[PDB]
Amino acid sequence: SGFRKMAFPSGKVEGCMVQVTCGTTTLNGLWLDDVVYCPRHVICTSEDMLNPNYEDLLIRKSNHNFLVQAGNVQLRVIGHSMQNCVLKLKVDTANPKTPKYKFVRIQPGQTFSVLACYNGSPSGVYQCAMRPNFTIKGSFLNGSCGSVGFNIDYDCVSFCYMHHMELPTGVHAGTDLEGNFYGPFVDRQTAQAAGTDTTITVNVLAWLYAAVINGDRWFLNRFTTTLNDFNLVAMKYNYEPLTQDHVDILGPLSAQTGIAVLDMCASLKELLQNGMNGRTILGSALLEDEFTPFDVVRQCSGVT
Amino acid sequence: SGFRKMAFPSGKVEGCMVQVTCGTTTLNGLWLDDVVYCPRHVICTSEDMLNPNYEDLLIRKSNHNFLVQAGNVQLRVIGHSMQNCVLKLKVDTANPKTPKYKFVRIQPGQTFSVLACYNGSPSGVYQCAMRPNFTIKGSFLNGSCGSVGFNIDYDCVSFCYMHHMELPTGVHAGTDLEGNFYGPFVDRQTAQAAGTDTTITVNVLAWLYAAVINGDRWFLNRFTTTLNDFNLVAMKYNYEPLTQDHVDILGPLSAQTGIAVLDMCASLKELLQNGMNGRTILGSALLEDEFTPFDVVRQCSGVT
Ligand SMILES: O=C(c1cc(=O)[nH]c2ccccc12)N1CCN(c2ccccc2)CC1
Ligand SMILES: O=C(c1cc(=O)[nH]c2ccccc12)N1CCN(c2ccccc2)CC1
Repeated sequence: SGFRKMAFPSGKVEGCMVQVTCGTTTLNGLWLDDVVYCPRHVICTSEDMLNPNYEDLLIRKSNHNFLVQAGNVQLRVIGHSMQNCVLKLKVDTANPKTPKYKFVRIQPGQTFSVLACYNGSPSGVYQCAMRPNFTIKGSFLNGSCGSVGFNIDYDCVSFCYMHHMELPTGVHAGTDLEGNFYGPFVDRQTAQAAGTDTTITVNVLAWLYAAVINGDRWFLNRFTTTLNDFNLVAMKYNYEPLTQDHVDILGPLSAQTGIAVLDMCASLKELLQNGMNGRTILGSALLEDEFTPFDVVRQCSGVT
Repeated sequence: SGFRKMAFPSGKVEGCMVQVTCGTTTLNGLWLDDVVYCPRHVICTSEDMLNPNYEDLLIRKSNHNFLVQAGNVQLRVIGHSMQNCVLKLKVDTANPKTPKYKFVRIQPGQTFSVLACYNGSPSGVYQCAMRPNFTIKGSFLNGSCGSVGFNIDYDCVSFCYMHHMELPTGVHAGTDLEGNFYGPFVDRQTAQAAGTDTTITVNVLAWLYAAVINGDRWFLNRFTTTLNDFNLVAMKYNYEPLTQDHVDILGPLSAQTGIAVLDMCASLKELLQNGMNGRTILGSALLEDEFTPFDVVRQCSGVT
């Protein structure tokens, strides 16, 4: 019992964090095999950050201008290439601590752990959701760039995110491990509009299921609804519309609790229309949307 | 920018998690050097859990009856002793992954990370506070016993907690690494009263300071208060009384923001008396008390 915002154990990922220095700028890198991945803005100066020509900038750079250090051992860089918004620095040594790994592009509404790093060292790990507008509500300071997001399936690490920037609005933007940004973001120190953000309805419902499993049942009511009626309420409250796929992904939680998904939707509809009324669900005075049905099932079943 | 419930990176602690089996019962253990620590209730059966004579129970047990496995290698047990509510099983092999470590007894109001484990494997890591009533609001299922709580100072792991039980009320109780329970709890399947719990006032104030640092300033007001007046309000709202020590621990955050601690107390007094009024502070619709002034400073300065 008990429901916490749980991150994945970060060990396999800590063994991949390195420090990448280029000129005066320093950020973090991911060392997997004989390649170190990092944001390409490591080759920038605080004059060209407004609009940098990364092609012309990387041309001024040689392998020896890229210092890669893992803990205390300096790594020898033998190659450099730009792939979208990331640099891949070939090192003459494979990482002995390289776990089984995949480079995946997650969807909005999906969750992952972030291992926040400064100078190649881990400072902390937290659980995040990729907001529908492709931003993350992280905790990142100067030097945090290159920090990665990931998930762990048994022994496999699925690298899904690499941190590149903080928007002036306080939210975080970054790329997948191929350098393609999530959202309309580009790597320039320019004001960038993060789209309108909605609430991940399927996650809010999964977290309602986690609350029923863990004893909080005040929100459960004598009503049911339809997908179309519930979506009228969801649209007014800036909530993502619920599809039949979402109802199918909620199947296991509905079976485990005996509460049909549309009955749960009706409880959420009254939580949206009437509020929490000063009450709490799983220690929270608001509707939590950063736990997918997979997270709720894994945490309420102890998958290692 | 951004403020998250951040746990410590769990790597050094994952390298210490083992599986301890004794009869039919299996739980987790902490392998540091040539000793594996685990809750003593591993020698119990579901008949004697009501009131077990652990001395008579451990007498029926031999070294070979204690199976210790780390990943896939079976460890050879050469000694067994009971220290309060934990067993120390001497193994003929030291843990190669033993980090620099201390066994510390934390105070209520202090925070730590929990690496939740099942069968010696890590499933997730989360940030906790030791409630003033010595319980923790964790997330633990069957097999989670032996999961440890810790903090990390550079490379040193301070083991502060070991999980033993869940109270019927949903909260978690356990011991320090010496087997002494935090609180009035004993290791029996009996209904145990967790004392009345209060809110950690000094942490709520530190989290108000974290909110000012990260841009949320709606709660700041044109008032100041006295320690004695603020404590009248704190007592009514089941909040821990604020001492001069708490005002001194809040010194650094007060200096970093230019808001005197008693001015911050006055804002908290109006948050307690008038509520949040449907607003949020750091994405939360309630007053967060699981971040100490040390956590807020470390997260708002990036200490690795
Ligand atoms: O170090 C940071 C950074 C990241 C963060 O998430 N939060 C911060 C908060 C305060 C101060 C800095 C940060 N950079 C690095 C320069 N930067 C940048 C430069 C060129 C092209 C694209 C981005 C913006 C992001
Ligand atoms: O495995 C658990 C357990 C721990 C937990 O935190 N949450 C649970 C939720 C559901 C089912 C079990 C648990 N035990 C192990 C037996 N147990 C026990 C037995 C003898 C003496 C002291 C304690 C109580 C705690």
